Amino acid sequence: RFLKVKNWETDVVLTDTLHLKSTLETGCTEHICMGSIMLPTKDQLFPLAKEFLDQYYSSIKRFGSKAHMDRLEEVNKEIESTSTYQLKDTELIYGAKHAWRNASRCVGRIQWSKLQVFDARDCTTAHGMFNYICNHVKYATNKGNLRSAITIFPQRTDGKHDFRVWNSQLIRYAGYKQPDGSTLGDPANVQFTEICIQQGWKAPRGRFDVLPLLLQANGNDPELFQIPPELVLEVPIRHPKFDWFKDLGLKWYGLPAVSNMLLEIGGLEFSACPFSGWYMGTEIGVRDYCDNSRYNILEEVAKKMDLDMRKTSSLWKDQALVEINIAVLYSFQSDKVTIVDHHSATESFIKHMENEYRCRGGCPADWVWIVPPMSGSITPVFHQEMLNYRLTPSFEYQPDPWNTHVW
Amino acid sequence: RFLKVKNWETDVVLTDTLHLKSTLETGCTEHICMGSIMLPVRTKDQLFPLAKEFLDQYYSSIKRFGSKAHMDRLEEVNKEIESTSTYQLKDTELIYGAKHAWRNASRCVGRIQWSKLQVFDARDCTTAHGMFNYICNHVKYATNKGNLRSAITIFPQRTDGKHDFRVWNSQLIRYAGYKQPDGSTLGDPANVQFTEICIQQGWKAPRGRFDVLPLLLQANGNDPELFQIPPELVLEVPIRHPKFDWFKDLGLKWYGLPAVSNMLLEIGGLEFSACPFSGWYMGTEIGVRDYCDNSRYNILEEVAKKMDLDMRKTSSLWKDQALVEINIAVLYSFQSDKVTIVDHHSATESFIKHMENEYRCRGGCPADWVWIVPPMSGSITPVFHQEMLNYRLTPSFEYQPDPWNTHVWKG
Ligand code: HEM
Ligand code: HEM
Ligand SMILES: CNCc1cc(C#N)cc(OCc2ccc3ccc(N)nc3c2)c1
Ligand SMILES: CNCc1cc(C#N)cc(OCc2ccc3ccc(N)nc3c2)c1
Ligand SMILES: C[C@H](O)[C@H](O)[C@H]1CNc2nc(N)[nH]c(=O)c2N1
Ligand SMILES: C[C@H](O)[C@H](O)[C@H]1CNc2nc(N)[nH]c(=O)c2N1
Ligand SMILES: [Zn+2]
Repeated sequence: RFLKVKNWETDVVLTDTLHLKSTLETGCTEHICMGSIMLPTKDQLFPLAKEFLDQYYSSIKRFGSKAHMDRLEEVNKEIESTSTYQLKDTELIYGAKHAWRNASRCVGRIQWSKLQVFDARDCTTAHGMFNYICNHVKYATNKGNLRSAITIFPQRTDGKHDFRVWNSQLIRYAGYKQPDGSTLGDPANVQFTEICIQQGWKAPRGRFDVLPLLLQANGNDPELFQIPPELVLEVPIRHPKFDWFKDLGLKWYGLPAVSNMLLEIGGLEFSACPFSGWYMGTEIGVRDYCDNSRYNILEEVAKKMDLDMRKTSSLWKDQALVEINIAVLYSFQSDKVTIVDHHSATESFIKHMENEYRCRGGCPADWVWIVPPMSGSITPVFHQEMLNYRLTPSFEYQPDPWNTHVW
Repeated sequence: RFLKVKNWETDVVLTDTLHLKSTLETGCTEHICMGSIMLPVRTKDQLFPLAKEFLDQYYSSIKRFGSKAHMDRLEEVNKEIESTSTYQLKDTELIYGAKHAWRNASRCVGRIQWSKLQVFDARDCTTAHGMFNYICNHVKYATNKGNLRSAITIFPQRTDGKHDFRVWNSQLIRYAGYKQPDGSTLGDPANVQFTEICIQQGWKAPRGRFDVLPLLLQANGNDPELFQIPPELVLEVPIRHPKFDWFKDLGLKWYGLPAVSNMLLEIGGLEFSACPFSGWYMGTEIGVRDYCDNSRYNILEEVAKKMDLDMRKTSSLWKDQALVEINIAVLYSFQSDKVTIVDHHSATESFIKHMENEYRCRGGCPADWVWIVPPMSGSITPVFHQEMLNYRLTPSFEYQPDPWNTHVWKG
């Protein structure tokens, strides 16, 4: 029950003990592996608090200390009285960094300890949320020299007073359904582009309209806000070889800022915790541009390359996919916006794995998500066995607000 | 219990009921997923229920469940077991068995073809020379002058585990690999260890970059013997590129017949330790893995160089670019020579259709996403977006230890 993992490219074997700390459940059994599935009170709360504080106080080398026991007592009393508890700033920052550290699907985790945590637990209104969010966006963007950040809004109370960012990311392009049949802009956000409009948003109906923020405070009706255009760093996409590439009329935003997840720390639930780092190239060029249910521009590109698009056997899609991804990187690098290629990021992750096994006893990792969506086996992670398990603190999926919101 | 899988590109949902028939274990638990881990003498005690489960399946398939033919067969197997401590499959059962082991192979993307398998019954074989003969005929039939035909040859089942039949090669056709004293490797690095064994057994190695390895064959638990496959039976394809004319000068070729020979076939508790099987290649097996894995021929750099690519920074995607051209070349050469091959877009698309058809008619299709998704261009193939359930059904193909690690030497 002390498990080993092998890298088949290098024969390096690591031994995992960290998994024995794990608490939550995978969805798998002895009889069935669900590794490729996308999604899996007072008495409940105190053991959850205890586990977290034990982790926290061990990490600062004061396990079994006055301070530790005192803090344990104080939280215990606050729970019994208030039916919840409040985290100290130091605990909050610790919890946030470890939620990222524990994200088994994140390839970018080597950077986990350098996260800028913004405490937004004093926020009361959507206008406040907006202000906190603009500050996040401007700080994280940093004129192209990106910095990882998370902004944490007040924690859940009774599920009727939830703070929520309705957007899936702070910055995303609209998608509008055309009468001619297809789809203009980003098909992923068609339902959301609608709700914004269904709420008052005047859509320029372009291919790349930055969506408004739809912010929800204390459980009230969400409100639209337009992010100041000068806070939205965008990169026009050109190819370092194909001069016709620019005419495609493509651009993307610099800041990937996921806003729909739930942060769990010591039993406490933060339903609104937008976080951001910087892009791996393939996220945009492979998935965003080339997924069928997204921008799906592959055909257009191959056409302009004049490739034999007659038989799949010519691998025109593969050839085009590469060039597109070359362009994304080139463009971002040219405009001095932080981006990482999949080779660099996966090599970084192997090292990070090494570090975590060495200093922590393991590193939970979801191979299905860690291996990039192109050129899989020529990246070192493909040949790396990984053990997937759920540690806490964590980022969790949560239901879409518009299915839950008691209007 | 019913389980649902979702294709996130088409929103198509399928319902699995077949996972209930699952017997073996996955390696996973409620607290840990081992989905990316590469690897996961029987007694009369535990043998009859395994026979029975298989015979129940077999007789259901032919719609004679509960028939007198069914009941008598069960009886016959039972007496034979408790009398002889094992049993013999009928030809019909053996053929069904082999096909279903392939059908159940969760890591195999080519399973649309499962019902079209040529089963060669080699259970009357007694010596390595006889093995060589059966294997020669397999290769000849399977190759069919480039028009490949799926086939499997099944040698006698295990008895006491002391008289095992084994093919010591990992595949029937594979290239030698030679560790040089300077640390560099000549030929296929994957085959270095096996190559050394062959040489030690008396193989006279030509020491080239593409030497077809001899067959090393063990019958009835005796020491293995060397055999050279007749070269006119080994179909090979020179690799060239449809636009790059220097590509031929790399000196590359590959063999046309992928024929895996080191797995164990399990049918109704019986273990067939020698059961070589073959289909035809998906292009990326050769082009991505065989040529471009760092631990294999590893030709990305030389190809990148001849392409004059920006090789100073990985963000130029010179590795990605070279990889695609090599795979174009592999596919081109095979089609040009009329040797059966399938590209990864075609194969994955076929798999989705197969999988849907299997859910509908069988109640499921066990699949290992980690292996099903191609090693290049993952998300632009439809399997990437397909949720899959992995579980182990029998009959099945299983890993087994390398024979040089377990073999008791006679001399
Ligand atoms: C700093 C550079 C970062 C890089 C290069 C990076 C990279 C990635 C990539 C490529 C994915 C797969 C995304 C997809 O396919 O949709 C991912 C997933 C994820 N990332 Fe990171 N990331 C970074 C920073 C962060 C930060 C700061 C956090 C949180 C504070 C984070 C948390 C996560 C989580 C929770 C997932 C999985 C979400 C899910 O389960 O769907 N990442 N990351
Ligand atoms: C006819 C054309 C076939 C194609 C195109 C095909 C395709 C593939 C591919 C690409 C793999 C992954 C191999 C790797 O990456 O190492 C695989 C795995 C596998 N195939 Fe098929 N296959 C075919 C026929 C067959 C046949 C005839 C059998 C047996 C009768 C079979 C049984 C298996 C098994 C057991 C695995 C898993 C190997 C493992 O677990 O290590 N396949 N297949
Ligand atoms: C449509 N994809 C599924 C998905 C769902 C959810 C949710 N809920 C979050 C997701 O987040 C992906 C993610 C998260 C954090 C990131 C940080 C940096 C970065 N470059 N990409 C990053 C990507 C993805
Ligand atoms: C070292 N690579 C991992 C591996 C291990 C073993 C074993 N034991 C078998 C393997 O078989 C892969 C396989 C099996 C059957 C195939 C049939 C056709 C085909 N084109 N490829 C096919 C590939 C692979
Ligand atoms: C560690 C990992 O499971 C291992 O490298 C696997 C990944 N997926 C694979 N998929 C296929 N088809 N063939 C392989 O050899 C592998 N290797
Ligand atoms: C079906 C499968 O679970 C789904 O397509 C997953 C596969 N792997 C992925 N990997 C990453 N990094 N991101 C994804 O969205 C997905 N999608
Ligand atoms: Zn699992």
